[PDB]
Amino acid sequence: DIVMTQSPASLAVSLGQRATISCRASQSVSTSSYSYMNWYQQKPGQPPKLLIKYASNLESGVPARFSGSGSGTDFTLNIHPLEEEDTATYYCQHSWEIPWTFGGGTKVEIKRADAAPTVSIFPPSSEQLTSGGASVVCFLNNFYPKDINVKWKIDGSERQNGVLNSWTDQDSKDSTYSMSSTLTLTKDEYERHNSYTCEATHKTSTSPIVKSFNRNEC
Amino acid sequence: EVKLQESGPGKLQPSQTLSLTCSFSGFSLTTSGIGVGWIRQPSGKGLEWLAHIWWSASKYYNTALKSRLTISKDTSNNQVFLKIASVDTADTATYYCARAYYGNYGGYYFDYWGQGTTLTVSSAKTTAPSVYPLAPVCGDTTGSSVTLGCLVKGYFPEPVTLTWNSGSLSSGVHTFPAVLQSDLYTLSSSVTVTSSTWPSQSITCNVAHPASSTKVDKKIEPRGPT
Repeated sequence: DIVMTQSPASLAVSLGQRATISCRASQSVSTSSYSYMNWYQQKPGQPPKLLIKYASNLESGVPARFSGSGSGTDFTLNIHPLEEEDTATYYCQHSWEIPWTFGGGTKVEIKRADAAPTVSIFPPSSEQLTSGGASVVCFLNNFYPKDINVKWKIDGSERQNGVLNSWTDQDSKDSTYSMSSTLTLTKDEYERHNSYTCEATHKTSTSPIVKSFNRNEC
Repeated sequence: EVKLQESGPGKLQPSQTLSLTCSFSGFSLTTSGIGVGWIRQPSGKGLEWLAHIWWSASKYYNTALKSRLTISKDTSNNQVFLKIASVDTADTATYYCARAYYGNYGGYYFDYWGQGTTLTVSSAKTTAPSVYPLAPVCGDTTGSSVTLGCLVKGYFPEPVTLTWNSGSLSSGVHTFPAVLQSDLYTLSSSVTVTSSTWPSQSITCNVAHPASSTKVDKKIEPRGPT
């Protein structure tokens, strides 16, 4: 059965520029008159959406900045001019035979001006403390590029365990990324210490952005 | 208004039989050229076609899964159903219902998709989330804007839905993908407004967890000395 290889796996392209995706089929997928290749757009947290059918036929309502071409074993999706909302994963699939299969997908991301994260720290809610837990949360929002390091410091000394992080997918409006660090301790340990710090290291500055609070102090 | 709506058991013990249902509207499954079927996406992965059933009562199966698949339809009640036997953790995925069109040129494409239903194959136990309001640090020298937060811990399985002021507060929101840690999920969401907006105006985290059937609101209020 037919295998499809998309490339690149990941693509970063400046606004208004041209994004180009390719899709190789393990065997030919077209007759003398039609090619049986489809293209889909999947934005994060959404189902796939049909853009192109039969290699080049734009589905009703889809913007003309999307275009498809190719034939035989090689097919291409083009996005020009690339716009902010176009950040998504793009899939090809054939309808040449059963089983229908999909390519592995290509993630298209917008390349933009570097930006520093807006950093916010949050002590455990009193409601959580009541139940015996203590979570210190730190939001690092609207930065670029997506690579960023977070360090937790308790009374000066760095902590690594009990942390878990999560990244936002590229924002469809401003093309930034965000992420969320959560340091989880027991109420018992939390109360034994005073100063809590999350430090954000990012290309944007040599100096980490740091936020702090002292427990039970204001 | 073409709609596809998946429903499933949410979670399922290994070795059991998964039964998926898709209800649709805006078209008839008697119409020539129309089919309804299933595509699944494992978390953070690509797409796998499963099966389709046509107005013909003809049914297409993925060859590899063929043995494990049974697809059927109730045309008069606008539903198609999929059964997957002896489910395993490799069947953990979001299952999409999609309409298939049999082309004028031959060939096929999926022109309408449901929003999907998440399925987890797990022995683990269902657990409702604890929802925690996150107001800024006390005495923080407040700037031109303030960021509020909402922490959702200790729940299982995926999914959880989170909104601010019941959707009406949509801008400046960052809801972060859940993370599994010891058979429990943790999710959080950030929202940023202008200092003139909060605490002046009421902001509320809305969290819902189907598997435990819980709707919880947490208003974000400034921290007291408690």
